[PDB]
Amino acid sequence: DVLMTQTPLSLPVSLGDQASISCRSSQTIVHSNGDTYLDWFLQKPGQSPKLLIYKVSNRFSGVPDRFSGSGSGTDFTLKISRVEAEDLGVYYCFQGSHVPPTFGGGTKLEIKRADAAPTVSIFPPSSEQLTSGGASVVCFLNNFYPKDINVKWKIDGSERQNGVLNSWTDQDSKDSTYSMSSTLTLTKDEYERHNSYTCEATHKTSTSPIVKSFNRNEC
Amino acid sequence: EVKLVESGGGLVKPGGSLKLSCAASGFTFSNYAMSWVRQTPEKRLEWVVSISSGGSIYYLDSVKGRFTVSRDNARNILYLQMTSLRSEDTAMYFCARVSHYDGSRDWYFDVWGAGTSVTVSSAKTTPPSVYPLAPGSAANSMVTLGCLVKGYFPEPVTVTWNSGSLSSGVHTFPAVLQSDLYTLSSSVTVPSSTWPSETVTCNVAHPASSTKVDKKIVPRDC
Ligand SMILES: CCNC(=O)N(CCCN(C)C)[P@](=O)(Cc1ccc(NC(=O)C(F)(F)F)cc1)O[C@H](c1ccc([N+](=O)[O-])cc1)[C@@H](CO)NC(=O)C(Cl)Cl
Repeated sequence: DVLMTQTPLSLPVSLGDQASISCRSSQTIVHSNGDTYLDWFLQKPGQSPKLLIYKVSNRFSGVPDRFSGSGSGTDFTLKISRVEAEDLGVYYCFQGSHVPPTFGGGTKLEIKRADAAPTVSIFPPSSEQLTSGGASVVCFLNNFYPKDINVKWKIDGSERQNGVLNSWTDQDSKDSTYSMSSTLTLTKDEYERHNSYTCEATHKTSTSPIVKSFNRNEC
Repeated sequence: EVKLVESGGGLVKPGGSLKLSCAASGFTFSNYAMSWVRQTPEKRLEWVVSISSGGSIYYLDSVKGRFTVSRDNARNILYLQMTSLRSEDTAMYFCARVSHYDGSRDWYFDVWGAGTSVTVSSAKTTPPSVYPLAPGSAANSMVTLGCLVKGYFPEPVTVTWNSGSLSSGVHTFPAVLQSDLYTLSSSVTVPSSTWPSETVTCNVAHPASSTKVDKKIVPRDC
């Protein structure tokens, strides 16, 4: 099939800024009839995609002139001359020239804001969960920016990823930050076998990891 | 009145079948090609099928021999009959009008429906276990508390704090599928001067199982 590659995956912008999203196809998008069916869609949260530009440069009805499309053959570009609040969402290019029509992976237009270190909280397993034979240690990493963060769990100085569930929130419409939850689930047996549980976060805001630890012996 | 409305989505076990419908209004349905497009949980968009105004049919290779598209031009309804469903067929299915008629030099998706959710899973409805998350009390101006909503199915679950009276400083994380069951967590941050003094409770609702749990977050040593 024709692979549509979009770059970047996430694009941080400030309102008023100009923005460009690239879409490249693995093969020519020119159809046998001579036309290029390269379209661009914008999808906002909880909404269906909406057409913005069709056949490379034609703006669809009701789309503001701030949106422009260009390119040829295998390289296309979506340009937003001035980003408004209502432009935030995921942009997708699409080629409908060859069967099967394919979509690019999407480009998230996000709000750029100052770097913020995560506020990390760690929670020991509740007494109620232990009763059912389970043990989940929870780590919340809240209000940080940018979204790129690596969290590692260490049990008595040794890394463990098995049994870990990670989830990220979308950008907060209030402070434009991101938040993350990381849950390490072990059997009650395993949990009472170790003493130190560490949630370790690597974020560009610090040269050393942000560490929050819970030592059972200190309870 | 140009609108597309999909229906028929829901839960089905792998190998099962389901029929989606897409009702069209506001335009002469018969003069346009129509298409079904799906969006995976990972948000990847994938074209499934296109049926032209003249009836020419084009399928994504992976659904060929499993899906059957059809249209009723009298009732302005587009159907998608899915059979031999796989886990990877789990997605939000959108019908879309294609601005094309047989022989036209233009074609593009100009109108989309709201979508209908399809979930292919062997899992059965399972109420959640709700656990309070409180800091070790022996361990700042603000305190973060939370609730862990573990091992439920299917989506969704709703989480509020103090029956909604506590809306600021709350983060509810998207559910993550683990071993066929979903787990979700929620955190709430409040001034240290209010907790434990004031009570904080998380309310969890899971409609699928009529579950409504209120879990008070009480201080405790670990
Ligand atoms: C074997 C028969 N040959 C063909 O089929 N084609 C010629 C292939 C030539 N190469 C092998 C060199 P093809 O290009 C294949 C094709 C099909 C769908 C789409 N896109 C979408 O479906 C959407 F998702 F992008 F919209 C893109 C290409 O058909 C075109 C087409 C476009 C749109 C629709 N529609 O919307 O339903 C139907 C058909 C067009 C000829 O052009 N046909 C017609 O108008 C006939 Cl008279 Cl109906």
